[PDB]
Amino acid sequence: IRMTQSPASLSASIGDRVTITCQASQDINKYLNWYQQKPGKAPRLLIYDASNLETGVPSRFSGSGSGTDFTFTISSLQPEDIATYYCQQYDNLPITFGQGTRLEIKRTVAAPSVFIFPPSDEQLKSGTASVVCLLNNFYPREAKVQWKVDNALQSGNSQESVTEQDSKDSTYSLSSTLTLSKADYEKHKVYACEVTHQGLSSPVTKSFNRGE
Amino acid sequence: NLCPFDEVFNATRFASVYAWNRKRISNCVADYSVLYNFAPFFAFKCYGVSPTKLNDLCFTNVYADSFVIRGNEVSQIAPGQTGNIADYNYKLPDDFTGCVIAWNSNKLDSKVGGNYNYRYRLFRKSNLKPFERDISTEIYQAGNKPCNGVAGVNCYFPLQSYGFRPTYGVGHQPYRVVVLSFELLHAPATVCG
Amino acid sequence: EVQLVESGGDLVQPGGSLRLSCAASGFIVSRNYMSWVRQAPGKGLEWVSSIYSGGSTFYAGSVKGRFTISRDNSKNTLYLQMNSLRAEDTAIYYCARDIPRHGGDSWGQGTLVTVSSASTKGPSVFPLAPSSKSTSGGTAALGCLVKDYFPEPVTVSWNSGALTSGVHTFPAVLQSSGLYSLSSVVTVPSSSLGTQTYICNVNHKPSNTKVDKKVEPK
Repeated sequence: IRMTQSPASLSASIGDRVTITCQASQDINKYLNWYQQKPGKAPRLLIYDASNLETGVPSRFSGSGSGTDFTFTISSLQPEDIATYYCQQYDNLPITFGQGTRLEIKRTVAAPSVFIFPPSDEQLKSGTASVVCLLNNFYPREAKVQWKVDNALQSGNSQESVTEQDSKDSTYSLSSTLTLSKADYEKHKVYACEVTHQGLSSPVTKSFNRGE
Repeated sequence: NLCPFDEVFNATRFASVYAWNRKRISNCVADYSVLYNFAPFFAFKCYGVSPTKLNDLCFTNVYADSFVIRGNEVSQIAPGQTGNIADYNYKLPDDFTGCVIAWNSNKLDSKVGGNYNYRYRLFRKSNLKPFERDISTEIYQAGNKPCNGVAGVNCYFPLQSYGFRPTYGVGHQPYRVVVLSFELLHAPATVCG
Repeated sequence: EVQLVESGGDLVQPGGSLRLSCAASGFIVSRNYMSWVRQAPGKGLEWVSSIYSGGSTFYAGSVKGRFTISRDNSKNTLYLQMNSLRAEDTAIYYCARDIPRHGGDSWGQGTLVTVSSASTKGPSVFPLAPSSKSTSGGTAALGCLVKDYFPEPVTVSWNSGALTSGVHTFPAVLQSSGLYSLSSVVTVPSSSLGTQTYICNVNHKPSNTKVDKKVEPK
């Protein structure tokens, strides 16, 4: 079955009413289960048969449907509700899941704390360097990050990794990895990592000395 | 004397799959032309005998079994199919000379509430041996506890209803099935054509 | 508790044969419906195989004749014999018991299969010693960097698991060299810097690499 879930980026504030819609290509009657997969941890079964919530669940999740189109509802959006929910049909032999609807939480902005680490002496003497500038507790995952090489625009040499949204404080962490070899490290001594956040403030300037 | 093909193909109720109602047609001229009259058989699907020849042949008895299985499962009541219906509820033998016949009995067996009187066996420890008939209410567990026959964790009622209801699609609609078989033994044949 | 340690597999060349094993707490494997889902990294879960309560086996189209399923009465251990593998089977495999209609479930934590051609190479552990520019009156941060490890997974522990507050492990990202990297940082008060000793522990299960690095502010 060509299972279809229509909301993939849906973001509501604390304590709101949202709805997920899983749609099928035939009559699956009522045999469609709703799953909840937290990051890393194994999926949980929330509404079996499309009309029965399993005991022990909190009592906010409700679902109702029949034949092709099914809907999933969330009655109270507690902060510890961030996950990806899947719809499964378990009686047609080609059991096909759905795409998932990654749910997130929305809140005000926060002032980020920026730290940067210098390369260690052992790695520098072993012919390679690693420069990492760290960004923590910022909103959102999307931000303007740039690098400056000889006062020229730099691209194709940077990488970033964003930590998954925290369940209780809803903060983000970012890291940028830069790698160079001994010949290029020994000839170039100014490096800077500058990021502009949504909160209007003075741009962050990071400076470090080699001796200390 | 003609064989009584009318209380088999017309009845006001048919056996549910767990009780599959076998019967015997014997000592009568049987022209398998009385049927082909009212069943737009979804799947007449005869195997090996073909329609015209059996007007001609003669055998000791013809065994007609009747069930009610929903549309998606009508494929399973055939030779060599595996699934809940053909493994826990009725098993056609690997070799067969017979004609499964199914008609969409939507009007008679559909209750808007549901007709909870048609049921199938969800779980059994082993696949049914060919043509076996099995009727029981015994709890099926997952845990080691005997469970004393209650509805509880690792305790379930094995039969489950088909919940047939009119506003349902073609897949979930009653489909009465009549599996005619042809038995030939060393005794003199009595059911000719 | 229905808790499953379905833990078997780590990786082989293309064309190899791996053997998974599942396991079982309240029930017996041969009495209840069970199946094996397959979650590719960053993709929707897909259904590979399923067993019934009487031995019926059903497979998926992409695994017709390469995969096998098999049920073990003696020790639970629902077995799935992966054969005729390839370079696109890399996915996390979860053991799963499905009671069909009355509703309960077990999906066990699941195991990672990354089957490829490259060779296993140990992680490169580097010290993030905190710089002297940290805030005197604020809260300082320091962490442990692990570079060029293969394959997944890698776990970073601090103070042998005694410290969970402020732990931020960044997800692995693929470098140009085909080797993975991650960065782990923690936030701790500066008062415990000179009096509590912080040590990072990188873990590599496939190669049994046990590297412990002690970190001190400079």
